[PDB]
Amino acid sequence: ASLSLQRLLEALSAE
Amino acid sequence: DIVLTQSPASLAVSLGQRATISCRASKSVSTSGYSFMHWYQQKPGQPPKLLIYLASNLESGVPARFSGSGSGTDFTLNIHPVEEEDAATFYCQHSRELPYTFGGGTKLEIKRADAAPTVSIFPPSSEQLTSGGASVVCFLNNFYPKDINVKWKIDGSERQNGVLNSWTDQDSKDSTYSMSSTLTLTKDEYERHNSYTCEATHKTSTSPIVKSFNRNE
Amino acid sequence: QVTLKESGPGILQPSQTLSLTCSFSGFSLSTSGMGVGWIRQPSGKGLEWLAHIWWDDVKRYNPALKSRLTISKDTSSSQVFLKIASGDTIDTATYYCARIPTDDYYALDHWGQGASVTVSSAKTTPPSVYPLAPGSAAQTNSMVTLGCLVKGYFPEPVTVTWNSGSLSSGVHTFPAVLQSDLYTLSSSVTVPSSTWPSETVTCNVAHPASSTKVDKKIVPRDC
Repeated sequence: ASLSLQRLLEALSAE
Repeated sequence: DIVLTQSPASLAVSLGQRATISCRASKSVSTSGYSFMHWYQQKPGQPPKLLIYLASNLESGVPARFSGSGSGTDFTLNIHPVEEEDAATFYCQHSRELPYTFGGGTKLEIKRADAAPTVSIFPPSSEQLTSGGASVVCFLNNFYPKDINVKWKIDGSERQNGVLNSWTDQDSKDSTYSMSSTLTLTKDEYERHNSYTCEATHKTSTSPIVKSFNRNE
Repeated sequence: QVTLKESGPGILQPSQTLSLTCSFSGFSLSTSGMGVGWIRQPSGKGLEWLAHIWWDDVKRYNPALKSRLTISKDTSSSQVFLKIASGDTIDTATYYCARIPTDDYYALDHWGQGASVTVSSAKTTPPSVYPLAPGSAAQTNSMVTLGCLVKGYFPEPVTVTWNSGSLSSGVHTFPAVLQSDLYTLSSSVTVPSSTWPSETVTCNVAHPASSTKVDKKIVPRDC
């Protein structure tokens, strides 16, 4: 539902 | 992990003038139209307050004397003109990637006219003497600048043991500092000498400010 | 409307589990974009992002202590819970909860007033407050300074007022300092000299950690 760049960048960098 | 380095660590600016604070990031915190940098003002005894989001967006309710600039690795917050209530610590924060980190912070001293301390001395309470303690307190109030020297003397001689000092954060209204010097010892040890004097030397002082309690009255 | 308030132990036993609660109103953690996060600040040190939870229950943790972190939300009661296992001295700090208002950027727009967490083997000790009056052999005056000496207590915080908050201006509450394993704190108030003792000057000293509130009326020494 309109995924933001912020939460994407977060997901990509998450552990 | 992105490390944010703030420059300078401390900054002293006069009312109406310009405070500039750098934040350098070990990696670019900017990509694809977004600069993921944020600025907070933390006043003593309060949580941080958001001033700027995404580098240059003035958070609603915050005056435009706070401007944010920068892109990639090098970011800049300007307080211009500075005011009395800017006697705070300022942090940058990135949300580029996990882990999210803040800079070590930048404390802004508001420069004001020199002020001499008001020195007030107090003898141990009746209540404290009952428990067998003896604390002679010395308040040095509403002085500027920060730097102050307190020399204690128990009947002519300076005592290095049992002296605890404490500075206030810069008052965000009058821009002065304050300081308590407490001289703590045993009630028996207190009841050897009778002359207690509290010497205060400040930049403004041409001679010290001496404050004494005659135990004899 | 938008308020967040932290509640937590105050003092903790090394190796015991630190448990923090963030109650909030003015917004709902099921609103799209909304999130709540925990930041902690040690004494005189900087800020550190611990964890956060988004409106859709996506959680993130600081890798450095991811071993020890657990976060959750009760959207119904408008509360967020953080637990930090194997609590140790260096976890001694002010723990803030703050809101993330949108999906679009992770900044923290509203913060709670903080929740001072100490973790130490030391015993929860209440303060002895002593009144500070000039003493018989005084001076000309014009203005007069009184004070309260808050001594031999643990842990922080102590909260000092005068006349139950009525007497706010011309006050200086000095930061606490730790001689042995007991905090010593002083506070000054400066009154027009004419007003004391004709008008009563009372210092109020609450130490929630020890469940203690002490009123101390400042009265001339006489003798």
